Amino acid sequence: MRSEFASGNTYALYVRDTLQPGMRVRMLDDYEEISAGDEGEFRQSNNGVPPVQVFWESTGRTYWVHWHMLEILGFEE
Repeated sequence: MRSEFASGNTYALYVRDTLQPGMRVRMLDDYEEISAGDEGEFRQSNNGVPPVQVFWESTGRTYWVHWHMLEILGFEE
């Protein structure tokens, strides 16, 4: 996947730059309460660590997700 990078942390970096509050996201991996295919919006992130604050639409819950499992659907505007 895009996390193809050696540790995949570069992917976290790549996405973090473009993922600003308002960029829509899709859950690419299935994890805990969240399920693969869930779609949501990027509210905010912790600018240096994996935890990202995303609001998932289909569930209706805000969750701290992981950069490497986020599919970008941004530029919706």
